Amino acid sequence: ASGWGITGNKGRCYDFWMDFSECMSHCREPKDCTLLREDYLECLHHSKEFQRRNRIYKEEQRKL
Amino acid sequence: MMLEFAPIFIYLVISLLVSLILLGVPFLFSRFDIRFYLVSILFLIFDLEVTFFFPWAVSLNKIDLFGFWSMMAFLFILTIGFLYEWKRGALDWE
Amino acid sequence: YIAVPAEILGIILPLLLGVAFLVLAERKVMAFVQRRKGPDVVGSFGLLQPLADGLKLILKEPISPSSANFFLFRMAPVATFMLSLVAWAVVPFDYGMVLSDLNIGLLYLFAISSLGVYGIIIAGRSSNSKYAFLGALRSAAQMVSYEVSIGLILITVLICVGSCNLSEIVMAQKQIWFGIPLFPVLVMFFISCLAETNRAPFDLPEAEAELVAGYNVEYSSMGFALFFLGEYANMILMSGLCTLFFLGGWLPILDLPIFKKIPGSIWFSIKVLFFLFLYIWVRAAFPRYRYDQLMGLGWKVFLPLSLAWVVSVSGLLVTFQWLP
Amino acid sequence: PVMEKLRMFVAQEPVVAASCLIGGVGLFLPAVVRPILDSLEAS
Amino acid sequence: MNTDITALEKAQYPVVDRNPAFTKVVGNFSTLDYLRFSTITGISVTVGYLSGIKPGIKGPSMVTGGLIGLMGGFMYAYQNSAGRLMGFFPNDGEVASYQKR
Amino acid sequence: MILSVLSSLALVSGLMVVRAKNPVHSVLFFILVFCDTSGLLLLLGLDFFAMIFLVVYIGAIAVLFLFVVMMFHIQIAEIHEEVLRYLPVSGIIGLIFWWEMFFILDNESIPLLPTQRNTTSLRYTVYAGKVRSWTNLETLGNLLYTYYFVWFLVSSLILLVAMIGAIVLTMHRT
Amino acid sequence: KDWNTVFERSINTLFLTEMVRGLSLTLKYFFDPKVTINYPFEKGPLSPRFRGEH
Amino acid sequence: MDLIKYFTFSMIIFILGIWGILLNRRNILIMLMSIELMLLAVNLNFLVFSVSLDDMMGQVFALLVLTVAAAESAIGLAIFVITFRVRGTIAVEFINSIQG
Amino acid sequence: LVWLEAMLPLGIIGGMLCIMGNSQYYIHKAYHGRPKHIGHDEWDVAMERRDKKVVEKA
Amino acid sequence: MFNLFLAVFPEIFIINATFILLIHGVVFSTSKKYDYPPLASNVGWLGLLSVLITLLLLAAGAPLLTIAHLFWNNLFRRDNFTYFCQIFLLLSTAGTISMCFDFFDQERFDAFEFIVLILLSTCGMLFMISAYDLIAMYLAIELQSLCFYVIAASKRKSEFSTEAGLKYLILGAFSSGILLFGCSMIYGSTGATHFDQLAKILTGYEITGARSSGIFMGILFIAVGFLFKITAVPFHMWAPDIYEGSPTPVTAFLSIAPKISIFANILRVFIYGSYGATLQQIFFFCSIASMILGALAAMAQTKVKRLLAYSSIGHVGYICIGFSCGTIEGIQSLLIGIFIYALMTMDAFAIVLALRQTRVKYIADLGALAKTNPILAITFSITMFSYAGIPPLAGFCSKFYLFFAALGCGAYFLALVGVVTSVIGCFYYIRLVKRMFFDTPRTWILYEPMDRNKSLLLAMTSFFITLFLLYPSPLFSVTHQMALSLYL
Repeated sequence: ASGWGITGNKGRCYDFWMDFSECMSHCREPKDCTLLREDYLECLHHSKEFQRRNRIYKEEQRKL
Repeated sequence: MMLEFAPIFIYLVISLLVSLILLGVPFLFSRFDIRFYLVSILFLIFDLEVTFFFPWAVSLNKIDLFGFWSMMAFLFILTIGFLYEWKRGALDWE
Repeated sequence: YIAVPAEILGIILPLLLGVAFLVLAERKVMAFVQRRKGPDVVGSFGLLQPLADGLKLILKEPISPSSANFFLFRMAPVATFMLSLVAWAVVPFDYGMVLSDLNIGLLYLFAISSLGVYGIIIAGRSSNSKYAFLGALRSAAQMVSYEVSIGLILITVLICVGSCNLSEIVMAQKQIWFGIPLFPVLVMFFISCLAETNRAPFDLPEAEAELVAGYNVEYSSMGFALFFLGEYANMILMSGLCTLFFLGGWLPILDLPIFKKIPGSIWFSIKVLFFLFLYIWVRAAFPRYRYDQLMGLGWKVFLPLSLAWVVSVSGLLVTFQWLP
Repeated sequence: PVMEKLRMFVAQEPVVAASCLIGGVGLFLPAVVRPILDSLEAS
Repeated sequence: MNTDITALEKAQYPVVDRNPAFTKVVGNFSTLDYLRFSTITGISVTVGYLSGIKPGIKGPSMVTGGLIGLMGGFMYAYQNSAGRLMGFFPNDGEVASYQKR
Repeated sequence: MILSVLSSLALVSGLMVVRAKNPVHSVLFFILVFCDTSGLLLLLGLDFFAMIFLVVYIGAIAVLFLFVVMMFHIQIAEIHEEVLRYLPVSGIIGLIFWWEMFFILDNESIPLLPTQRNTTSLRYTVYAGKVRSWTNLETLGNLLYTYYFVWFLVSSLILLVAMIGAIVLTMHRT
Repeated sequence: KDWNTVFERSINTLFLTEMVRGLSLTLKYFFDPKVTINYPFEKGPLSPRFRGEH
Repeated sequence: MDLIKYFTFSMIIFILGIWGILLNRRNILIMLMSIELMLLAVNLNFLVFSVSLDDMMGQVFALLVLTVAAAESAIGLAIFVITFRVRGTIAVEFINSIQG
Repeated sequence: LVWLEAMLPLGIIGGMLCIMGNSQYYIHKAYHGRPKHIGHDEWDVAMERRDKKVVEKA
Repeated sequence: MFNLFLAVFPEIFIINATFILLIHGVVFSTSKKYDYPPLASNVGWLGLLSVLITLLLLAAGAPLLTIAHLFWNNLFRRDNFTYFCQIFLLLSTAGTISMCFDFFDQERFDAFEFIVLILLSTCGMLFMISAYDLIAMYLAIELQSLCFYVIAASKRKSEFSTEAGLKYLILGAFSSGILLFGCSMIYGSTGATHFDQLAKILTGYEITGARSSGIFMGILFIAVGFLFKITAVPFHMWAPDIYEGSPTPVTAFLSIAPKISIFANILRVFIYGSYGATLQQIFFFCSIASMILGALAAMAQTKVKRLLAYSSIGHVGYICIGFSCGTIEGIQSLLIGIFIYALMTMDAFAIVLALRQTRVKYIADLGALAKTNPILAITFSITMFSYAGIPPLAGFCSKFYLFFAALGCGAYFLALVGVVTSVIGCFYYIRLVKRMFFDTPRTWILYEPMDRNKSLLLAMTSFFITLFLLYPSPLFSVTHQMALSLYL
C-alpha cells in the first residue's frame, strides 16, 4: 500500500491498492469496491491463482 | 544477487576442517565490576550509530540536504548522551 | 562449484605460510633492531624455524585441564582461528582476484571484527583461572572499545566511495589515494588496528611481567598455536585493510605506463609488507599503556575524532556536490 | 573575561578542541556555504 | 524533498502570504509579539534565579532559564506572526501593509 | 530442504537457550539462533539485515548478556528446578498455539503445490527494472532519513534514555 | 600563555612528533652490523686469569 | 510453500520464547532471554512480510525494532544488576516481598 | 648488508600474498573460460542465462 | 521548509528544553566549585516552566498544528481530539511535577535525571497521542515504557524499588512483544500500517465467513498489549506491585498520564478502525473482570497505596464499559470519566505525598487525623466519597454512565455487577473516613503540614470535586467535540 518496492521501483501491488482507494474515496457503500479490494488482496497473497493451479494439479493426479 | 555468498560458505566449511585437523592431530601421538557493563552499554549505542550510518553514507547522493540534517539531529541527540557519559565518569577507568 | 575448493585452498594455505613467516620476520626485524641475529640456525638464515616450531607444537602433549567446560575450552581457539581465516574471502588482491565479490563487503568485515571477541572471552571463562578470566575481560573490553573508531573510519571511507564493495573502494582511488586527503584518518585507523589486534603498545596479553595474565595462559600445544595464528593472520588482514582503504589497493603510485607494467598484486603486496613492517617497528620502539590509559584513549580521543571526521567529510562533500 | 578560558581549554584538551573544530567546519559548510552557492547559481 | 504547506483546516482570514519566509515572518513581528517574547523571557529568568538560590547557582540558573525563555518566546512570537501572515489568526494589520504596499 | 535444515538447527538451539542448566551456555546457544536467523535472511536476499543481525545482536547485545552473566557467577542451586511437571501445561499451551498459529497463513496464503511439470519456463523477465539495480542498503537508506525521519529521531530518543538509565541505575564513581 | 606556544604543544600532541624520534633511532641500528657471536664456531674473549674446570 | 516455511521458522522462535517463560519460574535471566527471542521472531516476520508483499515498510520497522530491542536489553540488564547488588543473589525468593 | 637476512621472510610473505591472488584468479579463468567480472549484477546474470539459450539453441 | 515545522513546535521546544536541562544538571551537579549541589528542585522548577511553555505553544497554535498535513501524514495526524488530549496530558505532567518538591528536599532525592526522564516520557506520550501508524505507535509506547522502567527503579538501593523495576521490565517487555507480534500479523495480512489504509481495508466485511485469521489475531494481540497498558484484568497484576514499590511521585505520575495517552491510542486504532463486536466483547469482559477483582482486592488491602492501585483498576473497568458500547455517548462518557478520575487521583496523591513526610504506610496510620488536622481529614473524606460515587460529588458521573449504558445497551448482568461493586467500593472507601473520624487509637501519628504547592493543588481539586456538577457544561461540550473529531 505504501508503493516503495524492495528493489527501488513501484511496489507490485501498489496500483491495485490505489484503484481500491480511489473507489472507496467516493463510494458510500463499501460493497461497491469489493472487486477492487479482492484484486488488491489477490495481488498480495495470490490465493485464488494458487488454488486454481492446485485444482489443476489435483485433477492431473486423479487422472494418473 | 546473493550468489557470491556460496563461496563464503564453502570457505567456512574448509576452514573448520583445517581447524579440526590441526587441533585433533596431537591426540594421536565472584566479583562484579560495573564498568564492564557500562563499556558494553556504550559499545551497543555506538554500534547502532555505525549501523544507521551505513545506509546514510551510501545514500547521501539522493537524500541531499534533508537527509544530512536529519542524521545531524540524530548525532546531536546521541552526542548529548555521550557528553552526559563523559561528565559522569563513565569513560574513566581510574 | 567443483573448482571453488581449489581456489579456497589456494587462498588458505599460502596465508598460513605467510603467517608462519610473519612470525619469523618479526623475530628477525626485532633482533636486527637490537644488534642481534634472531633465528638463523634452523635452516639457512632461520628459514626452517617456522616449520620446526609448528611441528614441535604438533607433537607436544595437549593438557586440556580438569575444567568443567572441556568442549568450550577447545572450541575457543577454533572459533578465533576460523574467524581470522574467513575475512580473506572478500579481500581483493588485483582486479578480479577475489573469492567473493560481496556488495556488502565492508559491513561483512565489520561483522567479522565484531565476532572476533568471543574466542577470547570464552577462553577466559572456560579456563577455570581467575587470572585468565580478568585478562580476557580486559582484552574483550579493549577490542569492543576500538571497534567503534574502526567502524566510524569505515563510514568515512564509505561516504567517499558510496558503495560497500571493496573492489569499488579500490577503484574509487584511481584519481587519488584516500590516504593523502585523509592522512590523520589513516593514522587513527592504524592505531585502532594496533589496539584491536592486542598489539604493542596495546598488548595486554603479553604483559605477564606486569602482573597481567593473558587469556591464553592455560592453553598448550595447538590451542595456543591456533590463538597465535589467528592473531598474526589478523595483523596481516589489518595491513591489507589499511592498504585497500587508504593506499589505493592494487593501484600504482602514479598513473603512468612505466608504473603500470608491474602487476597490481605486487603493488598490493608491497603496501601490505610496509604496514606489517610498521607493526613490528612500533613493537620495537615503545613501551605499553596501562589498561585504564588505553581505554581512556579509545573512548576520549579516537571516538570523538572519528565522529568529527565523519561529520567534516560528509559536510564538505554534500556542500560542494562532490558525492559519488 | 572569556578569551583565555578558551586558551586554557585548548591547552588542556587539545583532542576535544580539534574534534570540535573539525566537526564545526563540517557543519558550517552546508549551513552557510551551500546556501551561498545555491543562491549564486540561481542568479 | 517534495513539500506541501496545505493545512487541514482552511484559514478564516485573508491570506497575506501562504508560506512566508523566516526573515519575512521575523520582520513581521508586532509590538504585541515583542511583548509576549519579553514577558516569557523575563518570567523564565525570574524562575531560574529563584529556583537557583538554594543550590547556590542563581547566576547559572538564571542563564539556563533565560535560554529556555528566549527559545520559547521566539517560538511563540514566530508562531503568532506566521499565523497572522498565513491568515490563521486575525491579521488586520498584515492586510493593511498588503493592500497599501 | 535448506529451510528444513535451518529450521531444525534453530529449533534445537532455542530449546537449548531455554533449557540449559548454565545461563552462560544459554547465551552462547542464543548466538547460534542469531547466526541461523542471519542465514535465513541471506536466503531472503536481505544481506544488510543479515549482516546487521551479526553486528548488533551477536556483536553488541549478546556480548552485553555474556559480560553480565559471566560476572554474576550464578550457582546452579539458585535457578535450578525440575521441569517434568510442566510437560502437561506446556503441552496444552504449545498445542493450542501450534494449531492456531503455525497455520495462520494457510487460508490466506494457500501454497502452490509443486507439479510434475516445468512451471519455471512460465517465469516472465522484465529487463527494465534490471538496468540499474538498488541494493537492500540503498533502498533502506533512500527512506530512513527523509520520508520517515521522525521515527528515526524517536529511536535516537529511545537510545538516549537507555544511556541515561544505565548511568543513573548502576554508576558508583570512584 | 601564548597562542603560538599553545598551538605548538597542541600540534606536537596531535601529530605524535616525539614518537617520530623514537622510530628514527630504532631504525638506525637496523642496517648496522650485529654483535652476535657465532657459537660454537666463534667464542667470547677470556683472560689468562679465568677460573674454570679444576 | 516458501512463505509458510519462513513463517513457521519465526513461529517456532516465538513459541520457544513462550516456553522459556513457562519453564523458568526460578530463572529470571532466561525469562529476559525468552522475551528477546520473541522480539527476534517478530523482527523476522516484518522482514519476511516485506519481501512477500514487495513493500519496504517492513524493513524500516525491522531496523527501528532492533533499536528498541537494544535499549530494552540494556535497561533490563541494568535493573538485573541493581537487584542482584541489593540482594546479593538472583533467586526469586528474594524478589517477592511486594505482594497482596 | 647483513640486514638482507630480514628481507627474506618479508619477501616470502609478499610472494604468499601474490599467490593468494593469482592462483585463485587463474583457476576461475580456466573453469569459466574468462576472468571473473567484478560487479556481476541482476543484468549480467540475466544476460548469461539468455546467452546460454541464444548459443545452445543456434 | 521552516514553516512545515509549525506542526511540531511544541515537541521541538520541549525536547530542546529537556536537552538544556540535562546539560545544566550534569554540568553543575559535578561541580566542585559549588560543592556538588542537589539540583532536583532547580531542574524541577525549570522543567515545570518548560512544560507550561509547551502547553502555551500547543494551546495557542490550535490551527497551526494541522499545517502541512499531507507532508506530515505518514508520520502523525493532529486534529481536535489530539489537541485536547495533549493539553490534558501536559496539565497532568505539570501537576505531578509540582507535587515533587517536598519529596526532593526532605527525602533528599537529589537526582535531577528523574525530571529529565519524566520530560522524555512526556514527549513520548505526546507522540503516542498523535500516532497514526502502528510503527509510530509502537515507538512512542516504547519510549514511554523505557522511561517508566528507569524511574520506577530510581531508589536503586531499596529492595522495593528494585523489585518493582524488575517486575515492571519483565512484564512490560513481554506485553510489548505480544503487541509487536499483533502489528506484524496485521501488516502481513493487509500490506499496510497507516491507520487510514487499515480503516479502508477492514471496513465493510468484519467477519463475513471468509475471515482473515491473520487480521483477527493481529487485533487480538494488539488488544492484549493495550489491556496490559490500561491495567485491565487479567493483564493487571503488575500494577499493584509496581505502584506500591515505586517512589510515590512515580506512582502518582503512572496513575494518570499513561492512561490518557493509551486511551487516545485505543480510540484512534479501533473506533477509527473496523472489525466485528469481537473487540467490544474483549473490552466488555475485561471491564467486568476488572470491576470485580478491583473491588474485592481493594477490600482486602490494609495499605493506602495498594488500595489506590486496586481502586484505579476498578475504575478503568468502569471506563472501558464506555468503550465497549460503541456509541458517541460511550466515547464522551469515557473521556469524562478519564478526566474526573485524573483530577480525583491527583487530589488523593497530593494528600498521600503530604502524609509521606511522616512515612504514612497503613490505613491505620490515619487514626485521629480529624483531630490533629481537621481540614485535611475533611478534604480526604470529600475525595473518598467522590471515589465511592456518592452525589453530588464529581465521582458520581462514572457511576451514572455505567448504569445508563447498561440499561440502554440492554445489559442486566452488568447492572448487577455494577451495583454489587459500587456497594463494596463504598464500604472500603468509607473505612478510611471511619479510621480518620471514628477511631480512638492509643497511639497517634502527628503529620508534618504540607507545602504550599500541594495545598494549592488540593484546594483547587477539592473545589472542583465538590462543585463540578453545579457548572459542568464546558467538560460535557469539549468531550462531545472530541468524540466527533474522531469520526468526522
